[PDB]
Amino acid sequence: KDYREVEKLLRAVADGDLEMVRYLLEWTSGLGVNVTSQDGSSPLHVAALHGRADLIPLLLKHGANAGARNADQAVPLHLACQQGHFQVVKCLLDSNAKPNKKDLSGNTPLIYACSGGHHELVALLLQHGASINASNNKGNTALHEAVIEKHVFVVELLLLHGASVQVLNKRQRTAVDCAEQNSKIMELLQV
Amino acid sequence: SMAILFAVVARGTTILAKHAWCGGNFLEVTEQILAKIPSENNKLTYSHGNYLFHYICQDRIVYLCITDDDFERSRAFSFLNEVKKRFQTTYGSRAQTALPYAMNSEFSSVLAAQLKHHSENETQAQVDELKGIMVRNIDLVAQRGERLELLIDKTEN
Repeated sequence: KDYREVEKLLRAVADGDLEMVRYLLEWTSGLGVNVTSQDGSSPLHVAALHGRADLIPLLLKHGANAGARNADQAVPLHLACQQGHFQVVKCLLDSNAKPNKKDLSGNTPLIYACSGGHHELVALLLQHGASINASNNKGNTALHEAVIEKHVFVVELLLLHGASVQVLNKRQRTAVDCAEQNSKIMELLQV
Repeated sequence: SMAILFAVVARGTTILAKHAWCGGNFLEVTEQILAKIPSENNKLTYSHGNYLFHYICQDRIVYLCITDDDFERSRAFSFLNEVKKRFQTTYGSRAQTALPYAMNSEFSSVLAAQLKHHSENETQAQVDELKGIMVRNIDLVAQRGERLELLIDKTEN
């Protein structure tokens, strides 16, 4: 029930404060690189969420767990993807964070990046092995979501990398029958 | 409850201006902090109880503040860089030879306005400031020789 120390640490992580993190964890009170706020937020989550790429190698160096699940069963990759943090995503993928993990809404890192319009993350993730056609609990794919949210550049990139256009989400729609009639997006979904 | 409790500008152990918004042994603590600061340019944070003490020393002038331990260092250092910029612009080299509290009737209200402003709720400049500002513990001595704690009363002023 006393999370006050944990909160000190995560506020420092969140502010990108490496010397504070170092003091609080005593590098080179029961705190550790993998403790959790009440949420399940570990430092690695927080760092990812706030895009603190300079912290990540260090946390990982001291044993942070990149597959740690918060209360949404989200891993830190999800958050960095939700927020569009390139270097964080890169750093984690390069430290072997797994790209195909689903949280309770069935979403993936790729799907969050696409949903959020973060095109600069799509190729990177595909390279590290994200399944381009995985779907969330609504049966939407990265491509469904990019289309719904109208992120043209994302749509472009997913089609270029061969994303299926025949997946039916749970209301029997496909990427195509989610676009505008006469959208530039629609044009793209034909070629 | 503004999370920045106190601020001063000093040279050496000589305070030139100060401002607190509530009651506490700020000067007792502050005077023992000043006496530990090397006069060469440097920046540091001390962690003490539930508070943090932060300063910047530059061109011999110390820009210092005390805050609750849940106010982000970035926000603190930005407060200080802002106070400093004003101090430097307004007083220039005068601060090198100023006597005690010489700036206090003019500047404590600037300190007050900034403390308020910065205490009421982003950029990357501000978080990269923090690079290599160590966090340390500090040995502070009370009247009867025991460990001195910062003891304030938020009820006040």
